[PDB]
Amino acid sequence: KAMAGNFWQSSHYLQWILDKQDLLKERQKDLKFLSEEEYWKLQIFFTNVIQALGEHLKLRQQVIATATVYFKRFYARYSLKSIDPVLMAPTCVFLASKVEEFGVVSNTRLIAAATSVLKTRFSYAFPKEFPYRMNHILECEFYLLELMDCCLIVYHPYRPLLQYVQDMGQEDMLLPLAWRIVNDTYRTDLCLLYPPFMIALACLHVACVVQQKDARQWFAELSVDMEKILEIIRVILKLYEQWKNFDERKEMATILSKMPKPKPPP
Amino acid sequence: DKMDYDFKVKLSSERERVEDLFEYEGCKVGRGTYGHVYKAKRKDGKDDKDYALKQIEGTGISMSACREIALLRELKHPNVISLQKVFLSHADRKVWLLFDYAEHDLWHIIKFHRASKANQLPRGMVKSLLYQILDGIHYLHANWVLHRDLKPANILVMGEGPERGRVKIADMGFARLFNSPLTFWYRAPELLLGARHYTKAIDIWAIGCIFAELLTSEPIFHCRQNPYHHDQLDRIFNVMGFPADKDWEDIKKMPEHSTLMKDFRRNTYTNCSLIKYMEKHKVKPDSKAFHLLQKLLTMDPIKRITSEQAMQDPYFLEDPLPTSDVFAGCQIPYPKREFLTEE
Ligand SMILES: Cn1cc(-c2ccc(-c3cncc(Cl)c3N3CCC4(CCNC4=O)CC3)cc2)cn1
Repeated sequence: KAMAGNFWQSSHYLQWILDKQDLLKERQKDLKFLSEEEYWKLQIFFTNVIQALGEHLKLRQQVIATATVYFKRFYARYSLKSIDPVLMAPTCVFLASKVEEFGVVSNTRLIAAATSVLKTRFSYAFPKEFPYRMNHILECEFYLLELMDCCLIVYHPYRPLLQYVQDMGQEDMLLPLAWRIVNDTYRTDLCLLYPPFMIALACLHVACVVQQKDARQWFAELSVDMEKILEIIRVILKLYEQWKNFDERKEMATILSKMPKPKPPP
Repeated sequence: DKMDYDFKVKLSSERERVEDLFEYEGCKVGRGTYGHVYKAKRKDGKDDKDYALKQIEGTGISMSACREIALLRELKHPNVISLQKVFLSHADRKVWLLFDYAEHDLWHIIKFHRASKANQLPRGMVKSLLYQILDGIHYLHANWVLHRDLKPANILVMGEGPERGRVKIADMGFARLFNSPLTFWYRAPELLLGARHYTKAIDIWAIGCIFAELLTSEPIFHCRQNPYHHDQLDRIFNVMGFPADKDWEDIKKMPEHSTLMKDFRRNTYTNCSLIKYMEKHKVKPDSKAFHLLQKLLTMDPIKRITSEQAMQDPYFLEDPLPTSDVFAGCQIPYPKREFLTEE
């Protein structure tokens, strides 16, 4: 896989590992229209949309994660009113699929996928059908590539995670649960705040705690800032309490109306 | 219509346009499948040096364009060409790429010497050229990036300036479908026998061909103008000889092995070897240069040397040593690039 060992001099590490205070400062413009809780519920919702788009198009999990990161990176910098997130979600998948050499996504297949997914799986959020034709995706693609400063290569916690569970010698017991916890972390900001391998260790720790696997010595034998890992575990544990209290299907129609909308030209 | 107006017009005002920042009209130096490349200079003269300005062929972001931008944006090494900037022109949907300008290349340099012989003067220019090529490919291979189309045209050399006589590798095969091939002078025998995937070994063979061409000033597997090609294989055997079973055991697992057996006979290439060929072009088989070349030009891909191991060869510890400036401080006789006015 291209650039696999290049993280510490990558554009991901050097430009797209943000500061938590800088992120929250830019977010205050959207917090005029939404609460903190409602912004996070909105993040969970569009993470699920990109997952549903990816599954429908039969894309690999690495391609879905890259598109999710493209989406987070965009709205980390700009407001929700700037470009419609219904338009950006499939644009992110379209661009992400083009970054990988294997497989192709056609124009017609993308538009059909986006229409079908919102109709079948997200009708609670969207009464009207998907209104965007392909020209809207292609125009949007140019805006996405510009704001990201052409940073297309994204590193994810899966490759590190595989290497750790292989090193533990318990792939059968741990890998299924740890892998799904990695998927869950894309509901949060963690991918914009910490390096991939740190999130992988956090997910594996939680997996060990959940399955009552004693792995204290193994974790101690690693030379990493353990205080940073405990910060990630608390976010993961907080995520599952938010999951419990959040009925996506009942709440999301009202939240999407509270979003600031793009103003038309005069 | 769809988008926020304030956001739209703010970006339009801030967006850097290639026409405003760079002077390039009538400075077109190349046109091909890749697109149109120009020798450009900054209008607001801060740098005051030459840049290679490339408008990609076609509209939008193709897969080939998308991966080229993706990889170049991460890759940084002195012996690989650096993507400096990317201008997206929103109206016509064209994509511009900005590079450091390289005045020369191995294609022109070798052609000049071949032209001069009828109508390599620093002693370690070939060695320096070879070492920087290997250093650059090692960097790519270490990051699991293959070139897939190495040849003298793609080996650039910097003209006068800070990076005087530095090799810059250009034009990697950025997008091949499913990493698959499914002139031929630099293409390894396994590709000619129908290999399904590009490999690190395939790039190495091409370097061996370039090294042979640098030593002799002629393409070693020169030939007339889908995977199988009889006359190209005929030429490879004319130089190398026909490979024995011991030399390449896996050859039987190639898809075009039966076609090879049908069309060719070992006996035809009985008095053929790399030794005898290089002897005819005044290169000694005792020399360290030859023994390295033989390791690069090995028929069997798994028996071919890696770029890492090639850089560790004692050829590069023999006097004269490789220099960073391949010209070694000498005056550069090769002419500058001519402009292509005709559109
Ligand atoms: C007629 N004739 C033009 C050339 C020529 C001109 C200019 C250059 C050149 C100089 N400096 C930096 C870069 Cl990046 C350059 N490139 C290399 C890569 C490429 C070509 C193949 N595909 C691409 O995108 C554009 C041009 C290289 C070769 C050779 N014969």
